[PDB]
Amino acid sequence: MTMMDMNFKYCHKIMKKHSKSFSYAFDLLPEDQRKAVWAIYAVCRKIDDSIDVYGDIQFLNQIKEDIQSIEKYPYEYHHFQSDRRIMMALQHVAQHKNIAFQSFYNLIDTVYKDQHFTMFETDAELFGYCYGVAGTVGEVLTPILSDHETHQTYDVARRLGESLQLINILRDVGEDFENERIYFSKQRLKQYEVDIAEVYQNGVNNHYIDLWEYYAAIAEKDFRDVMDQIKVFSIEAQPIIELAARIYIEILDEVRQANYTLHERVFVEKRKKAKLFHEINSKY
Repeated sequence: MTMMDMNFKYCHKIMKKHSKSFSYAFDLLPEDQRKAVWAIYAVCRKIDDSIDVYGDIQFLNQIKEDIQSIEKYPYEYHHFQSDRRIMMALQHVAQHKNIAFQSFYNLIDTVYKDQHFTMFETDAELFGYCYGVAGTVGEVLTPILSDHETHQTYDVARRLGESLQLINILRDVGEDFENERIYFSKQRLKQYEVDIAEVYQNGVNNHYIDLWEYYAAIAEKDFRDVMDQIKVFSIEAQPIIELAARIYIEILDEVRQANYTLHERVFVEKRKKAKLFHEINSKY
């Protein structure tokens, strides 16, 4: 193992610890593409968890400076201020692939803002948030999962990312509430007459279910539109991205089967992930 393999192995460990679904699917990419995905992912993860290190933007400002050093001088040695293992790996990827740095900056700006969180007044603000924390991630992965990126490739990756975030929001309603976060928009909560604290306390009901299903239908429609444009991606990545998306979509059925419970995190068993892989690998 060289020092660089060690950096990537660490990025892998962070990815697999935070998301078994994404690890499951993306670890199936050819070696050079999955290593790049591990590093990009670990960077995004570090950004998402930065504020809780001291309870300051300290660590986040450092990650940002680190990324900026890479963008400005990709072939210079840098003494990284945040997580060296991860930044050495991202710099390594950046020397071989085109990275959309502005997308990492958008993600960083979204996390900064999240320190002064206030509920979304409208669905447009919620979707803006989905772009920021996850559409951005699809953007940064785009050059890795495609032969020749076009605006379409980014469009699709972005849409997929936003759909997956909406699916996460839908799986995590109860846990997010405990952390004082509600992502459904005030517009929509009022329309459907839903009060999340009331539901967390008294259980689901038809209003809540209807509102939850209104968002799930948005996620599902966006998923199919992405599936119909799966070809923008390289041949080896197509089936992997399909598995990633299916494994994540399945979370919706899991939530339903648990009666939209707001008191536990549902999941797609590892055995079901292998079943979906069987299905997908059958058409590829």
